[PDB]
Amino acid sequence: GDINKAMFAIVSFETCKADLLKEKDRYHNLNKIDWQSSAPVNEPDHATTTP
Amino acid sequence: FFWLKKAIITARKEQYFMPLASVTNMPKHYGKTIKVYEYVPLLDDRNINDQGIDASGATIVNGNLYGSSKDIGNITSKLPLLTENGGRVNRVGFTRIAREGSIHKFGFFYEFTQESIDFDSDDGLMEHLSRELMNGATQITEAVLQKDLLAAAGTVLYAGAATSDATITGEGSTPSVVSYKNLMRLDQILTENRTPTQTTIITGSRMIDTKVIGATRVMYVGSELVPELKAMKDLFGNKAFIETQHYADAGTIMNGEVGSIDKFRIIQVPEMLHWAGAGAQATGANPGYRTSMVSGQEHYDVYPMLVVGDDSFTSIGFQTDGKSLKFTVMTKMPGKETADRNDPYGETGFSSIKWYYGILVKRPERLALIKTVAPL
Amino acid sequence: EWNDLMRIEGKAKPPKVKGRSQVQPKLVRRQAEWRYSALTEPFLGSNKLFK
Repeated sequence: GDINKAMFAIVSFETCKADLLKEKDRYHNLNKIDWQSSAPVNEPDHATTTP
Repeated sequence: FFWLKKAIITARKEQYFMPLASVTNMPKHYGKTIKVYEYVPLLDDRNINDQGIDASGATIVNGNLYGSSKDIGNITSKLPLLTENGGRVNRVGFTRIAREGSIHKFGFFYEFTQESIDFDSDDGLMEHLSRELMNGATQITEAVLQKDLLAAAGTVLYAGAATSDATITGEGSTPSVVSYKNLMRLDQILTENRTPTQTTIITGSRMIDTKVIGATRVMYVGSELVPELKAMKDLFGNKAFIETQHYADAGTIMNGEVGSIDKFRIIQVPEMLHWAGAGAQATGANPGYRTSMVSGQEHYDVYPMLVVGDDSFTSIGFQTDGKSLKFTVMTKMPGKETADRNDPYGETGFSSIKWYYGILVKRPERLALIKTVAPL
Repeated sequence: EWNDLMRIEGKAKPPKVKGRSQVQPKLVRRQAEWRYSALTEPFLGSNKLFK
């Protein structure tokens, strides 16, 4: 019943490569993910108003 | 009676072959095919060309100096030698080969009704239905990948004295069970084909009763073959199988590992697929090997045992965001949207899932396989 | 379920019959409608937000 005693919390958000590249040093392994693609966001677990 | 308000659920089935596959990006507006070149070396037999002149100035059939032949007489016969006033004597030729792969489509869907949505005592039914739909999709895709890999093997070693699948039998003088010599031969073949290793040798620890193991390749087996592997004895008659607790120290235990034999670290895969009825007919003299009924006759069951190499194959990715596979889910809840033109009641709905899958085999010599029977 | 009760969807929807009505007044929406603007206003009174 207390948020302060929680061991972990997991949050899912939508981001673009510009946001991640705004701080280069923070993120590693940025490669190995395709960007030259065009796919619906989908992700049934994620709930959003984006069509 | 009082319903518990909680359900009993079974989780997914963990997948082993899908994580290995590497992904090759394929843009759209091209087609359903991907291709690469392959440049063969100078001296291999595959270098069939028509650009050859021997040391005597005369034309010759083969343009490669000497093939993949280790014979000393042949090498001495076909060496390139040059006299002092040399000119226009030795010529060589080159060749390249192409390989391809294609993308296929998949999908399935289900239907439900609005009265079932509402009047049902259990709340949250559609969440459960979505969960089983997704689990089924993942399991099917993994099975398809494993099936294609088993079908596309390049190195095949039948156990015992068999020659084809129909000949693999467990009855008679020489049953077709895996042996220590078969594993040694498989290692020899992979070493000759220059297949890179995966793991490294495990030296000892300082703690009492800890054996030393030097396996260097990873091998996938079914659940049925594990007792047969445990009962194996090496050349001198001692035990062969070494369980994981002996070398868990001074090493890292991989996921789903049962032990190490010879130079392979066995891994048990729950969803391993086996052929049914491939073997020869089984009479009443069965020593206790698994069989199956095909057309009223009991035939033996031929089982896998697979060693996937490195860079052997890649998975084509079509709009998958650089992943092996991505699903697309749609749902339409009942209402006016599903009020049919010939039925404005709108009591039904649906949910559908689909994907694109295809595989490119860059080098099929690295894939290796053993066919055996599995004890009951 | 609470959102369906508020917006009248899912189980809260009235049954459909050809010869009869399908009108449901929205009690929950009404009660929430005054409470929203009752609670919102104090945070917007002054030019400054934090003291």
